[PDB]
Amino acid sequence: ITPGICFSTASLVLRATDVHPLQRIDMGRFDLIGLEGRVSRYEADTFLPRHRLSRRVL
Amino acid sequence: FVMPPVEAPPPSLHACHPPPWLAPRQAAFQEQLASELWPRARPLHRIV
Amino acid sequence: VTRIERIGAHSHIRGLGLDDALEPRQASQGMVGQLAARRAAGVVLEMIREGKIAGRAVLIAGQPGTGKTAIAMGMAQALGPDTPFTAIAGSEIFSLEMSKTEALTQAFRRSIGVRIKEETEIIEGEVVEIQIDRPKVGKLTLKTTEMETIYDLGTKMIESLTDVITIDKATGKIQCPDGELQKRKEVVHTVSLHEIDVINSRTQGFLALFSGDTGEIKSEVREQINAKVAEWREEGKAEIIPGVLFIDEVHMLDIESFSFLNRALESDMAPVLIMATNRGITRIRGTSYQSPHGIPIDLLDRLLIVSTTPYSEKDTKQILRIRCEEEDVEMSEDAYTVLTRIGLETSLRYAIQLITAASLVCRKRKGTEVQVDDIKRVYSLFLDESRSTQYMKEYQDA
Amino acid sequence: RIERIGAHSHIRGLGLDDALEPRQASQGMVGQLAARRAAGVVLEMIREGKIAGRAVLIAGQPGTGKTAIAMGMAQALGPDTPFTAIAGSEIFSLEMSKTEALTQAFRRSIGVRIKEETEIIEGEVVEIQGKLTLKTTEMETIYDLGTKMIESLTKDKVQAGDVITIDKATGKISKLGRSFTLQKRKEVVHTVSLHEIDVINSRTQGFLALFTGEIKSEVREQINAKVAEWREEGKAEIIPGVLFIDEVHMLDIESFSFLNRALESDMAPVLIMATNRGITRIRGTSYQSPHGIPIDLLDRLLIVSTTPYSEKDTKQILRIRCEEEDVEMSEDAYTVLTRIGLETSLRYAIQLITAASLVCRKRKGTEVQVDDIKRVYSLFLDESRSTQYMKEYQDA
Amino acid sequence: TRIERIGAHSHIRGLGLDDALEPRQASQGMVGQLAARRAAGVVLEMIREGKIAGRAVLIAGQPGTGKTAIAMGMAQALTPFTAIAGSEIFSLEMSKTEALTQAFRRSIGVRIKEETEIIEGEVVEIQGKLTLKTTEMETIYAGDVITIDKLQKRKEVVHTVSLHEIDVINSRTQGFLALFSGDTGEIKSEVREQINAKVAEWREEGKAEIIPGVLFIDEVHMLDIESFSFLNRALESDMAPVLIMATNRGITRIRGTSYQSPHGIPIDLLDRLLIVSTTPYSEKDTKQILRIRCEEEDVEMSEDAYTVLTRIGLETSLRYAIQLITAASLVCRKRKGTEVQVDDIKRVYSLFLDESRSTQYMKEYQ
Amino acid sequence: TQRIASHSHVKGLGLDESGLAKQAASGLVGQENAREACGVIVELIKSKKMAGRAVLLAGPPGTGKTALALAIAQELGSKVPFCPMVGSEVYSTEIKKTEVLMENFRRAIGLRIKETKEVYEGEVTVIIGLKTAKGTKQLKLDPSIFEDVIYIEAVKRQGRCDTPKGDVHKKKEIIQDVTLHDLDVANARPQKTEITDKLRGEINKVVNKYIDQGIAELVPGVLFVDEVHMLDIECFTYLHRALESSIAPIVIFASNRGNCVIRGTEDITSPHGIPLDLLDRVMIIRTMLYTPQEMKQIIKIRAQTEGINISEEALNHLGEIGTKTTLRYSVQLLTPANLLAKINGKDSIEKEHVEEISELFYDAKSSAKI
Amino acid sequence: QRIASHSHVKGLGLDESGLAKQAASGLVGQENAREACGVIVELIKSKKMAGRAVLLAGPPGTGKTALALAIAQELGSKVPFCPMVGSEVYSTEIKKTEVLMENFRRAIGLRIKETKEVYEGEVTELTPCEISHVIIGLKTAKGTKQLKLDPSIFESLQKERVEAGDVIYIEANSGAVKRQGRCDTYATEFDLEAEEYVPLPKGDVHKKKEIIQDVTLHDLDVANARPTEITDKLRGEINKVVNKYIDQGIAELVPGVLFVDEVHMLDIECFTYLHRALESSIAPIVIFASNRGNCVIRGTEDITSPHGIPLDLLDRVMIIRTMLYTPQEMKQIIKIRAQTEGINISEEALNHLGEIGTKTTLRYSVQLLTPANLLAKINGKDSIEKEHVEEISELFYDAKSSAKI
Repeated sequence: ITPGICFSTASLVLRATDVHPLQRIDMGRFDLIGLEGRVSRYEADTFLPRHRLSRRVL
Repeated sequence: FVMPPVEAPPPSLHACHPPPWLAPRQAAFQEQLASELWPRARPLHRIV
Repeated sequence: VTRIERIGAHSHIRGLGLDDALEPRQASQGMVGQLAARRAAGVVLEMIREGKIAGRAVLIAGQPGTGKTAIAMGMAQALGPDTPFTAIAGSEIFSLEMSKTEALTQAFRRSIGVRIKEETEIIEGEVVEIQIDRPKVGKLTLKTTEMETIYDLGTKMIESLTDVITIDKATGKIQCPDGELQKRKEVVHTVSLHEIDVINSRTQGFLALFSGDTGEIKSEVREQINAKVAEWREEGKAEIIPGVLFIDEVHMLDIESFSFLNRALESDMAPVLIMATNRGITRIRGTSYQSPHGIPIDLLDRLLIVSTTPYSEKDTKQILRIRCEEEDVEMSEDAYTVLTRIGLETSLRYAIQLITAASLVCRKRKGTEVQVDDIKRVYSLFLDESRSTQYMKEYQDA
Repeated sequence: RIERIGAHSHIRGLGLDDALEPRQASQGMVGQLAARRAAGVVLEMIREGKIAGRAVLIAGQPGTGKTAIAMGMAQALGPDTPFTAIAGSEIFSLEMSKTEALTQAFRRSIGVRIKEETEIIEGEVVEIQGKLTLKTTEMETIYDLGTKMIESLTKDKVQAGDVITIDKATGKISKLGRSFTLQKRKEVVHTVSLHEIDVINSRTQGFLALFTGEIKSEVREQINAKVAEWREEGKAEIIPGVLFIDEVHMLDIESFSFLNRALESDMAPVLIMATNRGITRIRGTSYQSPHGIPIDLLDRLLIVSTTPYSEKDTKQILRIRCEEEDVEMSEDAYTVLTRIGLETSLRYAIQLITAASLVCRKRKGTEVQVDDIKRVYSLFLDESRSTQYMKEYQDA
Repeated sequence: TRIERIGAHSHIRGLGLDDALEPRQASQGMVGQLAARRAAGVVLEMIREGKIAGRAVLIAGQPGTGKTAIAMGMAQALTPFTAIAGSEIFSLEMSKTEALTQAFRRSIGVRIKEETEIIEGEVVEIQGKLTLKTTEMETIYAGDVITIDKLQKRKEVVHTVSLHEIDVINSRTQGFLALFSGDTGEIKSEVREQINAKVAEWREEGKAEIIPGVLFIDEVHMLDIESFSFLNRALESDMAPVLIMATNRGITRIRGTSYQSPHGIPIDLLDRLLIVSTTPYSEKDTKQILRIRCEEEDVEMSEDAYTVLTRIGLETSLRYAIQLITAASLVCRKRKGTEVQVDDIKRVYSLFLDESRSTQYMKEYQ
Repeated sequence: TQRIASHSHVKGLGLDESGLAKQAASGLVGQENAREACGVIVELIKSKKMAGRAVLLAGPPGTGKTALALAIAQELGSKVPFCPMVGSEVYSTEIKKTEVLMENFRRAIGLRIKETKEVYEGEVTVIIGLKTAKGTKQLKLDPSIFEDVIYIEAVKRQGRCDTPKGDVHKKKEIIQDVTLHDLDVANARPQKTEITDKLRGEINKVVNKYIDQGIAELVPGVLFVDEVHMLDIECFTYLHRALESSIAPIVIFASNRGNCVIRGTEDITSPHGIPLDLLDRVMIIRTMLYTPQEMKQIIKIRAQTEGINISEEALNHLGEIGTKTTLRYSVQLLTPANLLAKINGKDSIEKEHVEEISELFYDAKSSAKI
Repeated sequence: QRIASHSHVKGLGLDESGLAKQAASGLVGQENAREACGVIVELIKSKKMAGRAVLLAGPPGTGKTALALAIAQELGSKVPFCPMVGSEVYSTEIKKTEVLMENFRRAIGLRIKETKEVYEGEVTELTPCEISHVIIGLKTAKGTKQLKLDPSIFESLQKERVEAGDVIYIEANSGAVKRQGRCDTYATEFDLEAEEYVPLPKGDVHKKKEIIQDVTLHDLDVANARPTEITDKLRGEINKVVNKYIDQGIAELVPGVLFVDEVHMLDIECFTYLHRALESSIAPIVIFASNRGNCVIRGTEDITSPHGIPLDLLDRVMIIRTMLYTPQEMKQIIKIRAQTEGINISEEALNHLGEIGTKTTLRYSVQLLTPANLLAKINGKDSIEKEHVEEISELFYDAKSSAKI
């Protein structure tokens, strides 16, 4: 015997609370990585496209 | 030789139940189906 | 023929007899007796149905066997539909998996209810073997006894089709009166604060119908949920309804639940709860210090004690008459006198246990009236608590 | 096969005759007439296959051999019959309950013999790339293979010439095939233990039947119903087994009340209870009781007391320990060894014999010197000497 | 306004001693306690040398001598330090043996020198042939970043890793158990033998080295006998960090048993503790440490107020007199004055009270 | 024949049609007041109208209340469920203390369900043509089932070998009996603690929907509860709410000791280990005291039932040794005396055989004297 | 408005000079305790002192919970206030030390107002024509725009149903929340598409929204531990990243304030972790409350200590005395409930209710104030008379009359 119980009804107020536009995070903290010394290389790789895109616009 | 050991199952069995929706729902309603479609190849070949 | 809800011990009553001027009667809605308890129950019921204050404890107590649980049963029967009534005991919160504080705040979550008014559209009709396949909408014709409708189908509705098929606004579901299919519906639905469990973890149905969850996530369930249910408050949307909690066996409960009840009633979302107490002076558990009532002063100052009086000769025979009216087999007037003398000398539940056996002896007799010798033989064969005390002089084991 | 002989493995069986009379020099067990007489009665009652479920307790002084008689019953019990020795302290678990462990102890000692029929053909295999040819003593026959037999031969690294057995269920047997580098009925009666209740409840069978509360509700009932159905259709009978309970006086009264009603069922095997001391209070209550056991369990069981040892019986046990451990003794050391063993325990005398044999084989001599065993006895102390020589007040 | 600004007795930086290990009367640290700070300097030099193992030092005295300040001074003057309480090892998922073992093994540090060869950068190919979006070099043998381990660089990395390699060997992945406590009682042979063999091979190959740690266990007046039986082997083990026990109560009955012993310890741990007793503060020492603590939150006092504050702190507790200047600075700020008075500290003493004031006034018992 | 059954001498209660309790009837000879008390209880169970009543049994240890409950369970048969439980079974480590007494009232109540189902007996061909001895029919088959008869409810392979007659579609009426706790476990475990809103709310409503019309049939059960004098006071607290319910079936309690101390308070004494609030809510049944004539009669009936014919002198010895120390010792003297008679070759048992067996085995009072 | 048990608390009434008014925000009494709690709320608002402890010593039934609520209302919503019941510590699966430490982490919080631009999705710009380069337009009620997005966002796009008429919310960290069925999809007046029918999302493309948000560190620990914390690796990493966030100039730390009730009913191991963990330099301020007096500390069975607090815990804690009152102001306090209730009372019924309040306790009269107004509403009286209160004093009994009977 595989009997069937009818589905328990719910309301529309329940799930639509935990959510909204945005603004609830900070940064990716739990992401293991090394780059011991390459920090300045990623710094240079962030400073250079500023000047690159400014030369592309102007 | 598991032939005689496993006898008849208990005579009652139910299934799962998705609760109804009468409002706006297309988000999780379509990522829960995707997250159920992720384990269709992973429980394959279990030798049982 | 056979149903689940049978005639039990406290199931013979069908509500609580109250009036507009709060004047109790001698026999109203099954409950007979306890006038001051009737007035106190009417005052606390009108105070709960008013719904202004929140976080109040009203205790009732007295001698064991005066029909104190039946007063709360009549309050719960005459409470009304669409109102959550939670009846817990002093032993339900004791669990080796979850904590007693988590179980008590889960009962507090079960107490307060939310009434939500919505309007849906439900389409009904009979399906006549349609939708020629993929080369994939096809058609759909429904038939009624007034007018038929002929039209096409949709795209994503082909999965449910793989007999009246009632489909809501959502994906789908599973003689007939007629009308337009675009029936619009209002569904006043009652939620027993299940908004926490639906987002607290995934697969909310297996955690909502049966338990297995741990202690709920702190700093997410008490401030955020309260702020959001305040956001759904006073904007034309749903409004909360404080339910009725009924607690049993408080005088043998731990002191930690007492300390939690000392500060749980002072919160904002605190339902009006009532509790029962049977024994008198009983030492509290956890410590070796004796105290009256089984409850310390720090909680007795936060509640009100309503004492109950025992029954008399005139009320006991009225209870016997209304239980004979509830049952089928009648008795003889001398047997009513003997049963009244038994109910006066002994407890009332002992007479309830005797009258069912007397009705079964009358069914063995295949008659409609219990005689005197039948209930005399039932009283002779069946012993009592005060009767079997003198038979324990043999010193059989210790 | 290298297993050291323990303190209870020095005997082989129990002394039994046609009239069931206890002997003195029979199979290493000396004396103890009435307790071994009752042990022979209940051993014949077990081996007859008539009833099971009577609670027998063995009481007496500490050191009379209350444990070795259980090993003598278990060795003389016979092969293909389960024996399980459990103390009180094993079922004190924090993961499972006491009653569930006692039901495991009860259902473990019930063996089920199941008969099966197969066919096994033995002969020389010649493979032709394919088909096979069996060269046997009876006939030399070429067989044509189907579909699953060729697959079963190709999944394994099958070498031609070895013995390949073809069963009804097509199960290969590779026994002694790499040592150099119709047969109608083989009735196999296999013995299983009834630990398959969680196999009914749960789904896994590999990790489950080897090393877990298992749906008590209606799990044992269906197993007992199918056991009753097998008992009819004479396909499966049932033999009992012996469950020894060691030092039951250290057990709670709740397990006692559970055993008072779990013994009345038909699935209750024979159990032999051990109790050492006399007046001992029950752990859990405040009232005293004889044998550490309340009146309810005392009405259920029977008590057999052990007679203390005599002088000649002690000398014969020391002679058995002399002839068993390959220790050649002198004739002047038996009186001194009996004088030591009379004032102390017998196992301390066994340890004295063992240490004297160690010192004598360090000397590499054949005979045991009286001065040697005197020096070994003077090297160590006793329990009364541990009471006496600690009078210096070393601690608080 | 950063996270730690001021708390309990921790304002001094480092510990203050000399070349002859003699404390001064006006220097860094506290004022007084010559023998206690001298023995603390001796055992801290023993920690800095690291010759033997199994050094358990007990500190005792009257309540109010500041053992926590001495522990923080030895921590700042110190290498992995760890200060635990008496209830952190008392857990429910773990036992009283595994949690104390994990508290012991956490202070041990390992310095690892690892030299790797890394060829990193941006792609400029696909389909096999490797070049860059370079500044420097070419010669094959778009936009994504690929790093290949054996431009080309031999990088040397120093790692300071605790013994939580035992956490990562038993685990399957390194993401789950590296953020919380972990599992139940694991294979102790895997903890002892394989770890000791692989660290011995790392010592023989000269790749990594080990350093011990310090564990400060405060309030050891209450402790179950399971830990006292565990410390018989823990102090007599092959390797163990140094332990500093702090016991405040003199005679206290051990919970679970019924005995009368000093410091709540049995005879087995009695001869295993280097016991250092203290001395309560005098008039000049209390006045000088009040002069030190006036420089904490930049609070100046009048001349006639130090005598009143020391007179209150002598009869009552010292920490009450430390809190009096904080409770009076707000009243002085609301007064709009740059100097406190006698009436201010008398008003603060009338507002806030101590145990000696509340002892007499609780005679109601209603 | 399965000889192991302990209390065995029972055919029923032995109650006559006129209400009188016959003495020499149905094996259990004696205890007339208990049989006349349980004659009302079996009518209460059979009528299926009133439920939620407690029957407490009291007396000395060894009056046969377990045989009385077995007689009630054999009068009711296999139709009415019978759930035995002792007081030590409710205690566990991972299972909470208030879980077994909650699930006893669900495992006691049964429901008869009659369902009509189909079987497709197709042989060989996702489109699977089911070949029978009548014809071939194609069916649309689900993508879930990939790997003779099948299981069509909501896939057994093979079944034959020639390289199975019947129609393509069939029907059959399966009639089974399912308990409510099996329904609860199937709800909790798809293809343990039960949450209240499902166990009380939805399951009762769907069982009403099955009874709702013709289909099923509700049958109450009998819950036998032994070892109540050493049960925890929190279980008593839950039992007070259990008796104050209309959905609870009949529960028969059994008490053993005379007076005890309630586990949980450990200071107050109480008769039969039960507090006054629970002892007021039970029906007291008291057993009688044995006589040596009825003792010799029941020993003779047990011996004639099992396997043994005994002469008069050994029956007198059994009656004397049962009058002195223990009735169950006289029960246990039957089988070793038969074994001694089989060893010596005697077809019966004389006085010397039971004398030697009583010399070998000891008593409880005799062990207390030593 | 659903008024709770006590709603008199709206302030504490402290002036600039530092005096205590006689009647301010319904908190009549204890001017010495008023100044003593003004000092500690000034210590909280000064943001310089962390690691202190406050005990409120008094008889049972004075109303120190209202004083702590007045502290919380003077602080308001800036300072996080999380009260803890003493029965919230005795957990079954989580140890008590971790519960107290997580409460200490619930105390400490920060505030780092920031920004976040919204994108909101066009209707149909499924253009995978490069995968590195995806062109997605936007059709809002204000108008239409276009944007180029790197391949990812698109990898989140093919995971969900991207059809004709959908919503695409794109966050700053590639957080995509999508819907289906918008604008218009009523082509041939056909059946259900089974989607969400929403009207036009009025609003422009480029807003610049600014939100001040208070973030607790325990929510941060829960969000970072999952995809009992280690006190060598996890919380030190949290301390380092909060130090970096406040040195770069992003977040602003606020002090932590806790309030614990029934402190003496805790275990002694909770005490020896409590007065060890408040000795840290990062410890928040916790106002402790002792309910009853001289009893036995839990776990000792022989040690006698006042207020159920050991000698190591009773030290280094400020103590504020809260004594009893005078009866002649009790009828004032009832009046404070009357303006809270909204129904005016008479003059003689106030006298009888004050007599009942000075008979046994004030809380009995406060609880009997509600059925007096209830029977006044039932019988039809616009005010509470003396007959209703003299009847409800005899109908409902206290604990003293229950112990007398």
